[PDB]
Amino acid sequence: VKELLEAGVHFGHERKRWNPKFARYIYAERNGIHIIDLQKTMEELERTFRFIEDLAMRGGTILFVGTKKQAQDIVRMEAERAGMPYVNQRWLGGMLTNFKTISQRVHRLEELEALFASPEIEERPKKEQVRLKHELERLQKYLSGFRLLKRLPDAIFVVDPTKEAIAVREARKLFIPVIALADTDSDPDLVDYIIPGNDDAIRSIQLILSRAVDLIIQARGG
RNA sequence: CCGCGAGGGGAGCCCUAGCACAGGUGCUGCAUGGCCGUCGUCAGCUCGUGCCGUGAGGUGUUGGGUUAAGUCCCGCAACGAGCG
Repeated sequence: VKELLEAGVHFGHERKRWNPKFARYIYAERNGIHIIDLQKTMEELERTFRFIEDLAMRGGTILFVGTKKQAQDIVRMEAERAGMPYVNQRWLGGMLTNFKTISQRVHRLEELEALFASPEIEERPKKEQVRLKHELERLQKYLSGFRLLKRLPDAIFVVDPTKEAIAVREARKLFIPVIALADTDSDPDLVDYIIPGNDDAIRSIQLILSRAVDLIIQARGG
């Protein structure tokens, strides 16, 4: 799919906290706010979506990550709706530089899941019980999505890049493509495929991902 | 053990003379083992990988909350692990 001129959504976001480099991406100031040139955003999209389509049909993986409070619930949704891995709760230092060391935690989840189904439950101390029950809890928070990662992702779809600059930093050093729903406050110089756009607005993130995930699907053929 | 005997060599055991050596609570705990006192039953000491730093190093083990406790919670470039 391709989507309209639904301007009733990401006209602009940040005050004057911007990033000079972002200049190319803005229309003007109105009431002390930078307003993003959409005619342009469209030119970006037409590229960014071109990319993902390539990925989808090529059968790759894209990790969705956005730790912002607003996008929180929407990240979960969209990745879920897609055949994708996501990072909802919090981003852990190294889900890429230190993947192998992290993947070991996954296994922990894998291995605890088991015991909370086997006979060897209550049969053994109760102090440990809770001491384990807790471990699951926490794991099934952070790694809830991270679980689907068999190996390193072919791309990272980031929501607020300047907030996740870590996750970007990582990707940037492993040569993994970076997509982002960036705005005024970001430094485009590091997003492989940007999408100039308001983001704190649930209506923004909600649209950008929808059409993005929709695209992903129609690309695979379902 | 030997040819019947007489007696002859031999094992163990004994003394004598010489020898190898036995013995020494004789020095050195700054030459040592072991075992113990002690800070201290105090809550701490550290490692792998990741990341920071030219480096020595750092982060993690920190902060805010909590505990008898590095006991647990929230948070955080870290995620774990070991001795405790």
